Amino acid sequence: MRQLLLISDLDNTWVGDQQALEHLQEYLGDRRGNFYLAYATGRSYHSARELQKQVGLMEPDYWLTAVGSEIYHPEGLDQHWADYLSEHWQRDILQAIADGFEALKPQSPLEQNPWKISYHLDPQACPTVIDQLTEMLKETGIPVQVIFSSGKDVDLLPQRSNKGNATQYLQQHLAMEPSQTLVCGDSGNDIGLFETSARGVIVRNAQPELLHWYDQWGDSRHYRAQSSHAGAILEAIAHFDFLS
Ligand SMILES: O=P(O)(O)OC[C@H]1O[C@@](CO)(O[C@H]2O[C@H](CO)[C@@H](O)[C@H](O)[C@H]2O)[C@@H](O)[C@@H]1O
Repeated sequence: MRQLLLISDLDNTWVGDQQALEHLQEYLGDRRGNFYLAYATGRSYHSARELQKQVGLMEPDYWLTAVGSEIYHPEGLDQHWADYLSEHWQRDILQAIADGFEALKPQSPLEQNPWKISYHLDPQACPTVIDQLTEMLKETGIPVQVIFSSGKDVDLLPQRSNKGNATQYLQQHLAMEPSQTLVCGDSGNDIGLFETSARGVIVRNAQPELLHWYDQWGDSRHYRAQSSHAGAILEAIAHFDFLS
């Protein structure tokens, strides 16, 4: 029932520029009840609360963590979303396949969960191996989705997960219109947000994969901010004339 559903990425988007994070949160603090806020990050919920303590993030209404593999309500984890993502998912098999790749190194255990298998790509490896990985996984019949960001982070999630779907799920839950939604991002794990029908803002300092994506799929609901980090978010709000 609010006029805006603000969905932002953390690293290099909401966070990265303190002065901006501060004047963004200062502005949004004078009309806190006019929007719902959701952080969409690739970080675990624990690693996310940590960030909030370091940079002083403002308390969001929802936390779309681990690339949307987990959604945290004020009350707590969403078990319907979990069951939704658990359906047809075969973590063991997918991992067996992913591990078979030399160019891939498993990320620390604390970066994994029932619906998120992550690795790091060798700096000297050939990025096309990701496309080989994607295809090899796809052909298993298991609804899997490969996410590549920052040229090194590789995430294997269910087709039904990822920041964009997590966002769509939330939209329906809150009964919010795409026209009333704004997504903010900078990397490849943000692509799913822009695949959404919501309004979007790509921070100036965006990563190459996102900018590359934009060139090919960017539409009219996609705004390329002139500013970087939090500044992009304030700019996009003025652009789409949100919070009128
Ligand atoms: O998703 P962001 O909020 O934009 O954070 C990106 C940043 O997070 C780090 C820090 O741990 O890694 C997280 O995100 C990647 C990509 O989704 C995952 O593969 C990784 O497991 C997760 O911890 C960092 O690598 C990213 O730049």
